[PDB]
Amino acid sequence: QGSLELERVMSSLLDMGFSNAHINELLSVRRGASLQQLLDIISEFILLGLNPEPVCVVLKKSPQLLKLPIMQMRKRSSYLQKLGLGEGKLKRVLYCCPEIFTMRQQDINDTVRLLKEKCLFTVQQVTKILHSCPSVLREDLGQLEYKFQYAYFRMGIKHPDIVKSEYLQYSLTKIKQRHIYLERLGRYQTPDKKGQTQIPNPLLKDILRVSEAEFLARTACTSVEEFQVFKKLLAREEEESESST
Amino acid sequence: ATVPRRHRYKKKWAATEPKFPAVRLALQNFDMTYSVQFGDLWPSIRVSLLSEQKYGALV
Amino acid sequence: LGQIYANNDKLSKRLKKVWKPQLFEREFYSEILDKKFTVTVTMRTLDLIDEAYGLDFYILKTPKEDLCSKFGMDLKRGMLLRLAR
Amino acid sequence: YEWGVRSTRKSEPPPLDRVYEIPGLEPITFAGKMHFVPWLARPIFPPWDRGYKDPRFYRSPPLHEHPLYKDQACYIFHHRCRLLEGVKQALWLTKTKLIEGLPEKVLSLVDDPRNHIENQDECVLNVISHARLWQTTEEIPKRETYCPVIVDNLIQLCKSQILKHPSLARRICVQNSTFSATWNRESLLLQVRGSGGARLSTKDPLPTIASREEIEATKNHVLETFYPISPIIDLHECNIYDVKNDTGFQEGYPYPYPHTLYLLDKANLRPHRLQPDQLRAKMILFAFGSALAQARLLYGNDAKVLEQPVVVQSVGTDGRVFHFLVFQLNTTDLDCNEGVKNLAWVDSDQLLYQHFWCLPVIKKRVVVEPVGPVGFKPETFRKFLALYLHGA
Amino acid sequence: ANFVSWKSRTKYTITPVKMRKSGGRDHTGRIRVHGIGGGHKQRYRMIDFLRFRPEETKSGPFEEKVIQVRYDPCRSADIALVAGGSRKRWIIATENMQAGDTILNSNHIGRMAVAAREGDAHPLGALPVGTLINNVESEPGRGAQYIRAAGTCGVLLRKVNGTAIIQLPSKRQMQVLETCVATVGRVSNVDHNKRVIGKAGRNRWLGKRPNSGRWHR
RNA sequence: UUAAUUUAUUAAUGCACCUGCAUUAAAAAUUUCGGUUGGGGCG
Ligand SMILES: [Mg+2]
Ligand SMILES: [Mg+2]
Ligand SMILES: [Mg+2]
Repeated sequence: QGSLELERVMSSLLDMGFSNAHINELLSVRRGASLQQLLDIISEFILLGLNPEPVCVVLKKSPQLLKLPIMQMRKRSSYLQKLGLGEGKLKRVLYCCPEIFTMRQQDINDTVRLLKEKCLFTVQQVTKILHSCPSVLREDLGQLEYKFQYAYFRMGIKHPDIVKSEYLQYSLTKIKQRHIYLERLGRYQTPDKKGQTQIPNPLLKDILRVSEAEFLARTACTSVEEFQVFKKLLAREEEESESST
Repeated sequence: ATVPRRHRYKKKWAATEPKFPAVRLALQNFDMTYSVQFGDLWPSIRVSLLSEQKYGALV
Repeated sequence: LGQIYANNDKLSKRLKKVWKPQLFEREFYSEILDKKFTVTVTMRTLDLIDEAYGLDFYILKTPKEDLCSKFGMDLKRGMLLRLAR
Repeated sequence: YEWGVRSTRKSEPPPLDRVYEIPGLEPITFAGKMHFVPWLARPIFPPWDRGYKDPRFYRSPPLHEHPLYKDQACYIFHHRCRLLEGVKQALWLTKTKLIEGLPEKVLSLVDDPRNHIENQDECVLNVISHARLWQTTEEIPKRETYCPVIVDNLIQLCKSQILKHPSLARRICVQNSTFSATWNRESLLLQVRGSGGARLSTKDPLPTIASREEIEATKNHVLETFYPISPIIDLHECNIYDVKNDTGFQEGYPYPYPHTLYLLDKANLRPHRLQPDQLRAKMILFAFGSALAQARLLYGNDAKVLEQPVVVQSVGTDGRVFHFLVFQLNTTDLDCNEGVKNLAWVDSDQLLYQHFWCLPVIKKRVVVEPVGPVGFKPETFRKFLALYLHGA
Repeated sequence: ANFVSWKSRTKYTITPVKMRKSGGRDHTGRIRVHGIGGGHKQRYRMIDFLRFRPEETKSGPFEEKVIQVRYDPCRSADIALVAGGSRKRWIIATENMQAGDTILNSNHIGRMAVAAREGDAHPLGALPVGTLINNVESEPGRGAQYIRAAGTCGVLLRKVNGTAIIQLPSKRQMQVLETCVATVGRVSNVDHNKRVIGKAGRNRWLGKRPNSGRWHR
């Protein structure tokens, strides 16, 4: 019965969409787990709009993902498909942070509730947030509401421009340095009760989207040494004000 | 309705004739005049004139 | 049916408050009436059975006010009239 | 999906008092004080049965304890059943064959010029104008009032050739008599219960039209089957029934034979009327029903093929359109779907007049349609004479 | 509490039953819903949404024909008379569903896909991998709750390991066991969204009432 | 209302529902709006 047990799973997986070797490449992954346990795992992935090619990318990265049991995973699958992450939108969630199916429900629910009500995003706006930046779920809850309202009040950019420009995937370490500096240059300026004073605010391509190597030539381009004091001057400004106030 | 926690002063800033503020009335009267005699050197000094002062020792 | 304060000190706003018992529904067996009952029961009644070492015991050991229930006091009539005859 | 919501269903009983769950004692209730008391125990009352029997408060037994709850389901036709497939459904459950148009012998009786009433074009127009314009005090009569007037006044015109034909005095037109007939088809039992108006009765048999070679010629014709409609649709399913054959009369009744059946659509509403496709289906069933009432009387309750067959015709109407049918009954072994079969000659959509303007129409002061019938067809009255003179 | 409802029949007939409209009120007489009340009178046709409802004695696959397809006042679709055997029904109609068309029911899951004609009722399991379904259940045996408005349809997408996810008109993929009966072929009244009602009186004939006059922020 | 005092009440979770204590919101409840220049070209 043990030899035939491999055959019927290989019969069902061949209809599912794998190859001869890629099924036999999954035999090195099953550490601890059984074969009946395996077939309920793989099906519940492919049922949520997964192709059989990206599914080995997450499982070879995360070999602990198979020990998750049967009944909690179907409740996890239903809550995420309520949120509209199914059919290929779950692929970018699974590769960058593989621990989604095992981490707890309430931290997903406290995150979506803070976005939907406290930040007043719409249902398609939360779904576009969750597809683009899945790093929002590993971030502390009080820090998430701060980085929205810093965009909402000090940066002033409205709801659709936060969601489209992938705003929530940058840290508060990075974003305080590149905002207050460009604010105090007289190159950025916050919008008014209606909007602005005289100058156009730059786009977030020129503010946030360039990396550390490409920052010094494209965004700053005034003096290389000039920002480095203000990297640490704002850091001391961060330290004393958090303790005293 | 979205309400702040800490950054309360940085919302609903008024335009010309702003009624309330004390310290940005010094700010808005520095934009025009120092843009004439300094050129593209007004951005360099404003970050220094709002961040922090370096002190010295008088032994 | 009583009243409280806000944050455990007198100088705050006064609020009303209803404390209710936690209601379990457990299944018991009466050795004297030989039927099982479906009964709304609390924590301290269950503890009052064990501290009396029996449920036929407890209905005959308490006066009226200690159980204070029309069904349980009918159980006191119903069980003890079984004993009377 | 269950029909009927909880708030409109029967209310559930209140949960029982816990006095009942102790077997030691008897409950203390308000059985003594003969009124409700909220602070006494809820009594159980015995099932109370009416000791006597009353006419205006009689309760029937349920439908498993009647004297005749036989397990085999019968299917009964009356004046209210409206068939789905129409004539094609009525053809199968009668086992009769459809021949379009009245036969040659019927239409030959009106061909002779002496067999015409005086002013056969004018006196019909006076019967139409009397019933639909001149009858009541009201301006316009509804269909529940002029429809019983047209045919029973047209009977009076067809009856006035009695001086010419003294055999016309052998007929009466009894109203409100109820016939019934039963037959079996492949398995199941089927019944007609003919409750209608104005059957016209003669004491002579009507002569057979189709020869026995024609009846032998009916073996080759197959009854046209239709599926997914079963041929039982829109008949009253009744599990409580008496298998009976009734001619509508007892023994020793003068005029024992029907001559023509005057069916009607007497409803004022078109949804409450019968369609012409459905009205001809009731023509098949009542004419077969009055004919099978005598096959079960004159020949007994045996399945055979009749040596001297019986023929009963019928006249159907709406008030504006007329339908004509002659039914020839010639077989009784109806359990088998093969062999010989009956034949009927029908007539579809045969209208007396197109429209009656009961009030003048005005279009810029000049009338375009005056009072009286519009589109009157005198040909239909010849056919309504030709059925009235058949066999006489 | 003098709101005994007109929903009181416990026995299915095809005949139009008189509907007692509410006007937005509930059983306490309070308004919960604003903007309905008045309109042309309507009668209710009890539409049978469990299309696989097995007849008496007989069971298994069995099969139906269409009598008439008339407009439903209490719906946004076009209902049809459908009679099988000695029972006649009220069902919702598909797009090319004329009077006298050939339709079928089944409850068998084959080892090969089943070709759909234009209007048949079948389980979701014995259907193509990308076919265009209609009225669907949610937990096998309930009836049709889901999509029936006018031309609203979805696709079966993928079927993995005894489960078929269907697609609602709103992109909200959901999990259905592959033995729920479902009508196949696009629902009638495909040009209901292209309707322009013209007057203000058309949606006061329909039953709707004007909105309030507070300017909200 | 972004005034003060509150969260009993509804809505969520915390150590299937219920119940007992907490957290975040929604709905609200209660109470007040000093004095001296009021038209000011807005301390
Ligand atoms: Mg409106
Ligand atoms: Mg408005
Ligand atoms: Mg004063």
